[PDB]
Amino acid sequence: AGDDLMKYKYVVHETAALAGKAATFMPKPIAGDNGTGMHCHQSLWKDGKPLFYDEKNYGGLSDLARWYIGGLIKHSSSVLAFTNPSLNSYHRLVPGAPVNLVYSARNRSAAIRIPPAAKRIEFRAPDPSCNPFLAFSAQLMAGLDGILNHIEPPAPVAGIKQVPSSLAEAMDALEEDHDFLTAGDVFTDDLIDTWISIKRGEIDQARLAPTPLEYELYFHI
Amino acid sequence: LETKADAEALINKEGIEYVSVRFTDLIGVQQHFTVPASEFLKDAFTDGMPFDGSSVEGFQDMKLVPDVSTAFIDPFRKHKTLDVAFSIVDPDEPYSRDPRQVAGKAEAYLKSTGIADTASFAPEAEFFIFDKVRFENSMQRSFYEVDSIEAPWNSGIDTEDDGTPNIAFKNRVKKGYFPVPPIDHTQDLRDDMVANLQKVGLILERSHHEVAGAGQQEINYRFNSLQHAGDDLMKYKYVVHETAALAGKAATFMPKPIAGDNGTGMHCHQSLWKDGKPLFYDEKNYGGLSDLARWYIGGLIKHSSSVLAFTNPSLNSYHRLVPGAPVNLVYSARNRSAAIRIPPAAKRIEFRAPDPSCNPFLAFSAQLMAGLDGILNHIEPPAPVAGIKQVPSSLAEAMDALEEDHDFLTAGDVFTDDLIDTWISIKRGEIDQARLAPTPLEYELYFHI
Amino acid sequence: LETKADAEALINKEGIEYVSVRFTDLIGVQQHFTVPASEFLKDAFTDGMPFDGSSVEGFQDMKLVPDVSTAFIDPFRKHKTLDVAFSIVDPLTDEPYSRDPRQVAGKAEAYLKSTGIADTASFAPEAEFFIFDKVRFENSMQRSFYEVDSIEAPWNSGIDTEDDGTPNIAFKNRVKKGYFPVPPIDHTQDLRDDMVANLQKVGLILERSHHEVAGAGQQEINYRFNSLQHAGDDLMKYKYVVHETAALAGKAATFMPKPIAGDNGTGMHCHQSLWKDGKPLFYDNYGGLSDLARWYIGGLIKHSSSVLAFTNPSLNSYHRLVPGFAPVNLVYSARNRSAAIRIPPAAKRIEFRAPDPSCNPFLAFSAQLMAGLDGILNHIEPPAPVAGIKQVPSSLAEAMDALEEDHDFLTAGDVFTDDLIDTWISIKRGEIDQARLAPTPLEYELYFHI
Amino acid sequence: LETKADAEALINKEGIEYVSVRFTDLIGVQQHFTVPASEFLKDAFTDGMPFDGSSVEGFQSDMKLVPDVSTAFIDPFRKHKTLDVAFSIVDPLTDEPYSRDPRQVAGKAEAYLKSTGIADTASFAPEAEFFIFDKVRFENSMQRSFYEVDSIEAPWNSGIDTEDDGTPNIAFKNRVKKGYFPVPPIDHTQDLRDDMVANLQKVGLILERSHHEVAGAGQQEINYRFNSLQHAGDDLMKYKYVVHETAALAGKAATFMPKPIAGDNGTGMHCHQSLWKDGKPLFYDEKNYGGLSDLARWYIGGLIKHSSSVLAFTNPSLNSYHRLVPGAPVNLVYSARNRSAAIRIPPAAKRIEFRAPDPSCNPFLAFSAQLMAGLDGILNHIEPPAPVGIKQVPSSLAEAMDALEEDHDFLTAGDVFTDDLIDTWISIKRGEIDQARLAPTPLEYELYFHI
Ligand SMILES: [Mg+2]
Ligand SMILES: [Mg+2]
Ligand SMILES: [Mg+2]
Repeated sequence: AGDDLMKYKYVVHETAALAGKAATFMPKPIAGDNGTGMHCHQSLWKDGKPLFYDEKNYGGLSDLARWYIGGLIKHSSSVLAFTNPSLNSYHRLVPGAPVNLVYSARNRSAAIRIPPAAKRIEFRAPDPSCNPFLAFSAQLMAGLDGILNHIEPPAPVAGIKQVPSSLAEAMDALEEDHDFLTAGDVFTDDLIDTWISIKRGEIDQARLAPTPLEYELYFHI
Repeated sequence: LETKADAEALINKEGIEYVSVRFTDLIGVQQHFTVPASEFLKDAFTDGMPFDGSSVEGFQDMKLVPDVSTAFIDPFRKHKTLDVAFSIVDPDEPYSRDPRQVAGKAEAYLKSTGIADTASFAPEAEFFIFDKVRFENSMQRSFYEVDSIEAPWNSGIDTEDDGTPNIAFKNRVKKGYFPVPPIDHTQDLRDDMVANLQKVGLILERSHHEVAGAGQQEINYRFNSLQHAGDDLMKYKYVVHETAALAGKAATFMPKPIAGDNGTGMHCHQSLWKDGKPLFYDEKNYGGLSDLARWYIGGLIKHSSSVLAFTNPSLNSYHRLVPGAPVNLVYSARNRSAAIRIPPAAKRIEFRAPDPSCNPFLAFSAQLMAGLDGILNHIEPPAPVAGIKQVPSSLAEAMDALEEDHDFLTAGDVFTDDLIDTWISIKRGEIDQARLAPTPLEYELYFHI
Repeated sequence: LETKADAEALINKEGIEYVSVRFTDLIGVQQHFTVPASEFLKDAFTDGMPFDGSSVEGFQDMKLVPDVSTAFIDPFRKHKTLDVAFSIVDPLTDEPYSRDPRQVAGKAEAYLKSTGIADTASFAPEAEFFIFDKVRFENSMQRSFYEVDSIEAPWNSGIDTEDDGTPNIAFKNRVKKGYFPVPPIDHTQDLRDDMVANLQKVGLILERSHHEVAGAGQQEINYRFNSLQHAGDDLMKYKYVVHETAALAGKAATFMPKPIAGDNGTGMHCHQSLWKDGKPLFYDNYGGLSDLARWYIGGLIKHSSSVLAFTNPSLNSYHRLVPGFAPVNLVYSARNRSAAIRIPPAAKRIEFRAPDPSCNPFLAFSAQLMAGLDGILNHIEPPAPVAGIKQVPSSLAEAMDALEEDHDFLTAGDVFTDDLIDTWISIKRGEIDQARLAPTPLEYELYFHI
Repeated sequence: LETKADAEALINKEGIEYVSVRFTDLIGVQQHFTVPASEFLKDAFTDGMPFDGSSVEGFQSDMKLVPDVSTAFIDPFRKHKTLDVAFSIVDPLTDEPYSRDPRQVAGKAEAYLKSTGIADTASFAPEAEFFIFDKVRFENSMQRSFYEVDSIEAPWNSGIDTEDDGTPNIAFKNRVKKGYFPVPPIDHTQDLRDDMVANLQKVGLILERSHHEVAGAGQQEINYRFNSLQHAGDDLMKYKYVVHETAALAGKAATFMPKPIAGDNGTGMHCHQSLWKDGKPLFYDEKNYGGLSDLARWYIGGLIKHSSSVLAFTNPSLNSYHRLVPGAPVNLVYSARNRSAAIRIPPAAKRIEFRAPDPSCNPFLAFSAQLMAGLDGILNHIEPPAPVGIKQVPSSLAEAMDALEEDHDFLTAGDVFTDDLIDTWISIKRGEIDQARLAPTPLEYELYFHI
């Protein structure tokens, strides 16, 4: 699926370029209009058979599926370090766009929506400015830790867990909560430390850069 | 000037036609309306001047009370005009969100504690002189562009704005401090500002070109008591802006207009006085500082994050306050990275953190209240010179600390809860605007991905 | 000035070469013709000045009678000129012309004294206005547009160079934040002071001048109050000074209630108070108001839609009179900023915030007085101070519908003639018909792709 | 087409690569998303096509689309071979008709007509005029507000020196109100009009007439054969799509605005109307005024009585009341000769021509409202006024919405027009009036700037 998206990105970019145009997967190129999100539909299969479906539940979700959500919510800010790894990512995730870490079937403000072999979990939080291999893996490892620890997610709906307010906050969360990633040596301390280092480098660049907004706000003062 | 009759005498003598009833809003921008000179003399000293503050940013009827001591003749107006500063009161009681009133009540709380009677502040407000400034934030595009004839990026230009060929002698990066003309192109304009500042009452000391080659300047004048020091800086800003504006240029107090060169800081010199005697002096300590001076530092260090919420209140402030600028909260004498610096009566404390994009009344008061809190509670500062306390990393973090620590400001009702709650609410809104706006840097980093 | 001898004395003391015989039309525009100074002294006081009122909008040979006290030296005219306001009368009878708005204001003052309620109706308008650097508009078959511009405008923060070719030095205004920072943020300070000086020169006693909320060059100048008719004369002189000072400065000044969208419009708050034998009558009670002042408000609320037909007579007026955050609630208060009538002893007055300065001051001030008087005489209690709050009209036609239905409080004492009311409605309905024909740029945005 | 096998056979033969899943929103603009043809033959007939109408104007979780294959046609504009198919909106669980689906309302209107027994079919024939411009631009900002149209036929270009292509002016341009209907070269858009006519024939329309209309700035009209109410709505949506695309791919712009320009003729959409039962006409009766039966006469009375509420759907734009001006079917009366009448009467050809509507409306909602009003008159024997104190059209959109708000029981009959739809429609149109309430006009600058 990571190979497909990279192939998907390559075609979109090239087809636009050869047409004399430019295609981008920026989560928020312009202000005042809708951003660009990459909803992720995920599910677990075994012996060619689905696992998330169960007639005895809210959205028709097996305990294996509900725990997957619970792990996704508990490790939310850590997962978003890979699903929303850009400074620009947090101009789309503005509470003005999913920002409430809670799951529901009807509500749209939920980061996790639930639409037998079609029963799946939809993570609306991510955006396509991410590495698909890293983004899809982090979501899987988050769910598995929820299943292995029977993590019960909050009740399907003023005290909802929120997405980080910045790229800096997400990296602090990833730095203090990544044991669920290092399980089975899937993610290594080498990669994690490198990922944080690179992203904190991009934060430092933003720390040095004056913005046109600040000119509008503070120049006359 | 001091009396109603003193003002009336000056009006007849200089033929003053109008009076600019001006004051400072919460943000730090001077607001005014103009009335005939006879109308000023008739009402301002009696029932004062009424105004609707419904549109003034950071307030929401109110009454304006004159302070003739701050009066000066406007050197920019076509018609002869007298500029007078007013304090806001209830139509009587001192207004909660008037910054100048905070400075006044701060001077009173100082005396009430018996610690001192006078707190002398001396700002070092730097600034930039640009030949052109333009910016925009729309859906399709967002930009800012400055320009200067001194700028190093213009070294290879063919023709200047006036049609005359390039005759070079433009500044280099971080090398504008401080060669003589023709390298310095803004010496004569700086002198115009210096002259106008002397004309409007200020006692000046020094003026020069600053580090940044893109036309950064600095003018220094003599210190004064807290409230008057705030008045002097507002007068300093108004004259600097106007003089450049009438010269076809733009002057700004942005802490960081351009990237890759020095930002703009406003070093604040601090000193407490009593009975006409210095209180920071003691030849038996580290930096010749008294125990009181040492405790003043400690209180400023402990509440630093809450203090910098007023001294560095803009989003742009944290593009100057970057490690690699005084970002370390510790005091010394020789060190040049320390936030607090120590250079009998001349013995004073230099806080190098603040920038001139702040409200001077609030900025100077916040520093005093922090110091006095350190004096009253004997707060010992860390030793002079890896656990060195840093400045806040963002504007949001600064507002977080102000919310959790503001009791030292509300002492003696100097800072009101209504003001601090308003100040936070305003700044959070600016942060929310940044949360919405995409940046050119993000295009450079993320577009191709 | 009071008489012919006083006029001749001034003509000599100032060397006046010509006399501008001016008068206000029914709409609210000042009309005039210029005569030599000697010709003015020779005929104006004896047989008056005749003119052909066939081509004056809303009128159709009548006689003009001077009010020397309205005279003032023109500070704009190349040749030394004295401007004098005149009154229109029937030559063979000297009877006041039915459609003369200045006469309506004069007949309102006379009716006021007949009631015994008061002898003086003071009015003080807070007329705001915009100063633009460029104004252009057209209404053809192929196109229909308007385009305003200002050096202070927020939409020019990103331009490279200005009108004079000089680089952008910023300090331009932001939306709804032009009230009222000091220069250089205020680029129209020296021009406003030029206006203030001219207003003082022509005889107005000024109080205040400042930049307004709208960043695109909106200002406001306040001056001392006056009796109804004279306050109408002063406001006409006010608008002329503002128009000419801006024009000769190479700019355009407008009293349009809403020239631009997204930012604040232009209003004209009217401060009202009744006086008798030199004593204030509104002072007493809640808000420091008297029974006479409260009944004045009640009559102002009851005939509101009819009064607004004169105080807000533009199609442009109802783009400011919008519930979109504006005085649209017919209720009086002292603290509420939503009340169309506000209450801020000799200063205890009524502030009507609804009107805009695109109206006829003579007709506007009269309509407010006649409404108040009707409330006083009939003991009309206003709604309680502060869901069922009375609203301003949602259209110009609705205002004309109300005026066509409720106008008897105006015809009392023959202040407003039926001839004037019908003619006023006819002109306004004619303007409504013009809008009924015209497509708008908004409609292209909404309906073209369909 | 008729069945699933028909479409599948066509896709193979014509090599159809994609399928445009289309529907009409509440306002009247066709919405769509494109899927592979194979994907369309796998899910549409069984599970249907799911979508989220949260972003669609006037719809608000996910809803369900069910195809009406008889509406299918091959797109003559797409680079890739595409089959355009219209869909109906139902609940993804109950398969029940979505209330805010205009096409479904038209389908529910044909069902109520049968339940009465008066007829089994209502036939509608629109006379939709339109404008063709070479350039159209508009903007509504704080600093300025404008619109500008241009045409090579335009009378305001008679004195122009150089055309858009660089060639000199060779005249033969129209004069004001005199484009009906000179032969070329005076008619500059004959070949483009014929291209539109050809494409309309290609997509399955049975065309009757094509010509240049009154307004000299590129006004045209293309007539096609009548049809049943719902399918007549389908044909018009396809009609407007072909017109829009043919002009667009010709470097031009086509609009159905009732009054794009002032000073010249407006654009209208006359709606011919007739009721049929068992193949027999019902509006014909030899021994009456306009050959009208009691059914036809009562139908008119229903139209007249609920005229203002009907015009809330037939003339639902602010721009509509710049055409509906007493300068135009304003008088709600019917005549067999008088053109000033809002209703005109021109044996199986006897029909009712409503001249009020304009093509800026939703055809599904427009045709349905006229029938329900007409059906209301029949069920109550509502007699219209004497053929020739005359009822006028609303003077504004607000008056129409005010009238629809008080008089709409005839629409709610048989669950055709739900209360949710009517409330939403009113709420949407009052939002547009609010926009007009906020926007200054160029006319006001002419009238009030100098004051
Ligand atoms: Mg320096
Ligand atoms: Mg005002
Ligand atoms: Mg036609």
